[PDB]
Amino acid sequence: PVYSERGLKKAVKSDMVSMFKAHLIEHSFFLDKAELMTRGKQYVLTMLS
Amino acid sequence: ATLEQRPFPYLATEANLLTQIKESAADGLFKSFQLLLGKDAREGSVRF
Amino acid sequence: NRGLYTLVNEYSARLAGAPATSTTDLQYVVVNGTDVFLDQPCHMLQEAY
Amino acid sequence: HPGFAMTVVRTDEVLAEHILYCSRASTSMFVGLPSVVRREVRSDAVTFEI
Amino acid sequence: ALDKSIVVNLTSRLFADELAALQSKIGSVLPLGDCHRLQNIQALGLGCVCSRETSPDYIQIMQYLSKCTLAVLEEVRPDSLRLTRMDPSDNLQIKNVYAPFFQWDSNTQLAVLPPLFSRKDSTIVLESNGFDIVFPMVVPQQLGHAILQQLLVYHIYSKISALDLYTTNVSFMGRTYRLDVDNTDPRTALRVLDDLSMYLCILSALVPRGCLRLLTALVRHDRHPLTEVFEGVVPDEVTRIDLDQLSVPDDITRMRVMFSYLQSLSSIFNLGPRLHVYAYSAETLAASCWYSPR
Amino acid sequence: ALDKSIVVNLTSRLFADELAALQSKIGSVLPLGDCHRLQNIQALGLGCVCSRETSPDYIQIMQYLSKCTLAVLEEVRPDSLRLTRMDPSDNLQIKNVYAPFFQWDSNTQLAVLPPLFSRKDSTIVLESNGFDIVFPMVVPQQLGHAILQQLLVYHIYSKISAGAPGDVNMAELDLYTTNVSFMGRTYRLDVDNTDLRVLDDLSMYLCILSALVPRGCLRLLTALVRHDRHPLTEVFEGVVPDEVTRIDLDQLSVPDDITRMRVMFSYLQSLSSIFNLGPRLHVYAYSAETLAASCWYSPR
Amino acid sequence: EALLGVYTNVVEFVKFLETALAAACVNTEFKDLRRMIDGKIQFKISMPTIAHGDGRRPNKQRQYIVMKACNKHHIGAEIELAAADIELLFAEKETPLD
Amino acid sequence: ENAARLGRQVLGLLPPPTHRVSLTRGPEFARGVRDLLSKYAASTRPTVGSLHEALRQAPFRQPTYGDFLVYSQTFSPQEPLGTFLFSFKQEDNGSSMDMLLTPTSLFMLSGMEAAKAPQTHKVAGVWYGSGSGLADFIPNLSELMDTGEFHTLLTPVGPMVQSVHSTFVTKVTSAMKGVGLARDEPRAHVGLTLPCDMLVDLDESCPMREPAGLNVTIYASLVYLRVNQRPSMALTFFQSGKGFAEVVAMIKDHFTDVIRTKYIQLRHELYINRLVFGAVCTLGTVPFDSHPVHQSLNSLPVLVFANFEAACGPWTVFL
Repeated sequence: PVYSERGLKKAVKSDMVSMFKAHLIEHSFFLDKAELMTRGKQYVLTMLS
Repeated sequence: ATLEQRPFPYLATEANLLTQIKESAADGLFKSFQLLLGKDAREGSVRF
Repeated sequence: NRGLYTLVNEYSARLAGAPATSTTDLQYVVVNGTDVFLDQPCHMLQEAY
Repeated sequence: HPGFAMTVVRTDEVLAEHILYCSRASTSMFVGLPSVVRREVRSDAVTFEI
Repeated sequence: ALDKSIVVNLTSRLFADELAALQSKIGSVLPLGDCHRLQNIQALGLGCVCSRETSPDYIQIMQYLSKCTLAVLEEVRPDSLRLTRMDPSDNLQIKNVYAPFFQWDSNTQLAVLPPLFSRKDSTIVLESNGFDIVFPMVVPQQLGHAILQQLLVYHIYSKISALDLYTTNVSFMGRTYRLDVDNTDPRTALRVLDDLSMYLCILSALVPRGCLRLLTALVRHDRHPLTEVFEGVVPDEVTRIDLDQLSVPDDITRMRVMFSYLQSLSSIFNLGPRLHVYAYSAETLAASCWYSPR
Repeated sequence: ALDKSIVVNLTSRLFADELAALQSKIGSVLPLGDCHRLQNIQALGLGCVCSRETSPDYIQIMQYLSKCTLAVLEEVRPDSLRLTRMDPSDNLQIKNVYAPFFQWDSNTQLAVLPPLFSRKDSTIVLESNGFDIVFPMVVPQQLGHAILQQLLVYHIYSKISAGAPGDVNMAELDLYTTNVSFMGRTYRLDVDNTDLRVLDDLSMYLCILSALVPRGCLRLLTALVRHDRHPLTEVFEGVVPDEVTRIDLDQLSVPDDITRMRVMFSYLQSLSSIFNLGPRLHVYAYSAETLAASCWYSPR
Repeated sequence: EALLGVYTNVVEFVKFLETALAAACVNTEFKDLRRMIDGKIQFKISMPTIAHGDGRRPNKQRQYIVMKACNKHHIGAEIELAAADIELLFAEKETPLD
Repeated sequence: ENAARLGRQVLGLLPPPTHRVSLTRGPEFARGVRDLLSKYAASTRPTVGSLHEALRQAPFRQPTYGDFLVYSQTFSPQEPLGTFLFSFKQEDNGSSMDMLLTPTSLFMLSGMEAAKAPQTHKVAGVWYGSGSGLADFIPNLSELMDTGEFHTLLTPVGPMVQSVHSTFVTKVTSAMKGVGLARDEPRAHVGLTLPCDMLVDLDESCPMREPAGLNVTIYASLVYLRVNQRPSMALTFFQSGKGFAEVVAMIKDHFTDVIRTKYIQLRHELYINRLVFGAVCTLGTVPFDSHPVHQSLNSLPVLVFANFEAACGPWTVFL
């Protein structure tokens, strides 16, 4: 809820839109990325939980 | 306003523009008691 | 044009705007919009990669 | 080179396997009772319906 | 007993617009694609074979209806659309709505047309689930042929430009009616028109010499009621064919092969399947009809 | 879910001579112009439309037969008759009297016709209610829908001789037209030596209906040009005559055509149904010497 | 030449409540869809607020009328039964072949 | 025993009584109406005993048949039991006489080429003579085809039921009106058998939508030609559940090849009987969504259907 506290005016809505973008790129298909990692279990757990 | 800039923005689309569609007879309640006019109603008197 | 809380309750259930078929050779338009299980995110963020 | 450049669009399909979470006590379920309706009467077999 | 039964489940509610467009129409005919109890919304109306961005025609869309079986509405609940189909021998009660109010009677002969008067009249909008439901129109013989009479006129005269009062208005006894023709797909209509030179050119060759001579005796001094279509003027060919002495068994064997092709015009001038009202009220508009597939 | 036995009211009794003439046939197919059985006699038969007074008409009578439910008799009673109502796929029984006789070959297509005969062996006078009972003409189809075949050419040349009496031979127009040849058994018609005029609603049309048939296919060919245009219309030049392709349209202009065209459009469908809409039966089991067959029907 | 076996296929009887998914939904001993055409339950949900000494004219607490519905879900199951099933369920009393 | 056991058939095979409800005598109206819903509550529930009393309710199932006669040489000595049956009539020889034609027969009535049917030519050669096997009894094979009169005398009949093959006369009981019940195998009906040479399908295309139903229609057609300047026909069948207005515009697209070479011929000669083309008959409606079962006989690939209601429309001319 911290990203929506001030209220959905015009500047907060569009900043949400470009916040989907960087999250759609990195944190999607997250299991497939987790086979090529140093850390491993603390990526899926930081994704799931 | 117009749906935004308000306390509790999730209950925006539920409370505002759904109840306008539905509330044509105000029937979301639980009927419990009736006031039958007299001992015998005969379906003619106004039942409360 | 509608507010985004409508857009979340619309994206999860409604079919796309004229999407493409699967399992056939060319990319046909879908007309039996009752069986294809696509969830395309090219709508909401309005993008092309 | 002709007198222009041009942009190209495709689409794509990806068969993904999805994770679905469902929290506790979100829906109230209402199981009815089954039925029988006979219809489409042939000579061999009558297709019943539940 | 048998129970034919069709009810349309829905995933998102009827709106206040499409309630009154459908609460008012409690009895009509609309097609189907598949025969079940249940049905998705994208198979009900005429809106499968026709759409807004696809340029419709006025032939194949009607010609599509001969494939389907067609159903009668029962109820409009805010979730579901309740229907029933037509058993090949069973009576029903249907009561039309249509804003071109036409007058039926008892012991009539009704068919079902696609809407040719106006599309926005018939195309209702469905803001909930997108897929429009275009209504077909229940129509008798006298109108149902007359617009098919009107069609095969106009799509010849669609090229004779390359106007409006002569070539589209439905000359009904009492009223005229402009159709809705700006942007069609007249190539299936172009087939039926070129299917007439298959007949009207070829029917002309074996016309007997005997009945043609009656035309020369007619327009001179023996004028009959409807025949003032000629307006006292012959066609040019009528004196150019009658050179034969009227040999009878020539014209006997001519009229047998002619008599074949008159039944062939049924296969090109078809309507949809046929309705048999026997009992009927005019003030109610309800009928009683059994199903005859045609 | 069945009751086909309809008792239809008279208002008095029959005559005396019309006992055995109505015992001469016991089963025939009569029309039934009322969905209810509580019914007068003044609505069952063809006397609701066709009688002495109305003009001799064919198409409305052709409209009427499939419009009207039929019924099959079982027994003649002095109070009333016995109609068994026609459903789709209905069993019935025929014991005929028809003048002239028409042989009932089984398993063919067996139609219902409008009559054109002499009306003495074709109707029975009821002055008990003012109602000539009109049995419909019941002839098998290859005879029946082609009974118009020999008559029509025999009918047209009488009209030209009614305005110019130096045109047509009589005894030669008789011979090929007065005798219908089918099955090898020749049948003679009824000639009407009174003065036919019932067929004014066909033959007077068909001469006007032969006017612009080789006129409509002039502009129709060169109209709607594509290379997707139909292939056989190039082949179908080998039918159309030579004088047909020599017509000038100087005589008739484009907005003048609209009344003259649509009439020729009109009778190329209204004529196509009245040879198709002849509702029709079939015999599965037939008896020859008894003339009591068991058969079935569906109106169409 | 011999026979060596016709073998049993068994359909695994797993209903809804026997899964672990029932810890997500709510299941009752409910009966009737055919009575109740789809109504609603009109919630009115109360609302805590912060009291603090504004220089503004502060917030009266608000009272949201909350709008829930039900959803009709049809399911149809299908059986064909041949003519031999129809008749010889009636006749009886012949022989060990019967 | 007869009153003991054979009654318990007819004590149970009866239709249900149309239940009688007393209007007057108010203490007997309620005794009536109570025993309706307890009879109706059976026909809802899917339990075991509730089922079989919803099965005595039955529609009208009675189509009638045809007792024919055949000169047993004109009968091919076997039949696949579900053929089509013609009945050719020109003149009665005796009192009760008949002649029948199968869809394997009519190939052998013109002496047509093997290009139009290279499948049943090897088949139907052993079944009959050499085209003259039916020319002994009809000297009007030409003049019906010459004047355009063969396409009217054939009366469509339907499928077989069972035929008794004898020394001189084969007794044939055909089927009409609908569902033809078989005899040797009860509870199964007469499977109508069409060859894979003669049925022409109408649906095949790229994937690219069509409505389903219970109604695909088999059409009986006839196409003229003149091979070797001799009069000769062509048995061709169809299968389409796509209405009447379409298929006459689709049979013409199928037989465009005949019409193109046809008016190459009569460009320079006029015979008025050479201008009529053909006719269509409707035989009945297979349930659309069923299977034409590819069955092999004597080779001879044959399609066979199930639950075939039958009808017969008039022969309708087309070009």
